[PDB]
Amino acid sequence: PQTLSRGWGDDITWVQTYEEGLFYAQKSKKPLMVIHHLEDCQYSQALKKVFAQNEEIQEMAQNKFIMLNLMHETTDKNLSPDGQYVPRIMFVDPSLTVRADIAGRYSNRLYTYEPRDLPLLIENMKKALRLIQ
Repeated sequence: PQTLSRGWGDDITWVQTYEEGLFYAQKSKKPLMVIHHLEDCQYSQALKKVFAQNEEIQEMAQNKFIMLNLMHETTDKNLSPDGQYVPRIMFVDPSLTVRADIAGRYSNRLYTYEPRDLPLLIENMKKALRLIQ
């Protein structure tokens, strides 16, 4: 039974599409969080299990971000500037500009996170909340 949350947080109100995400991001002046993943990916499964259950992450996701998760690539090459690996978490500023400066610990997989990177993902969500202005 297909859900929109796909394990990333059932109490988040997820948008369905990138264009919807951008529409609400700009109107509500909130960043958009785009989580790219696959269901048959162990690393995607492990990350979403800890993401779903993290209180601080869930409060930000619910109240400070527009939230989207996808298992197929969008039409925007700016959301995959160093490849289409997953899991891949990109932030988009309300100005519609992708925050390519908000990156995880791996230099050749800049937008991936593993479970041990939760403190860094939390800090990067906060970085995304400090809007381009």
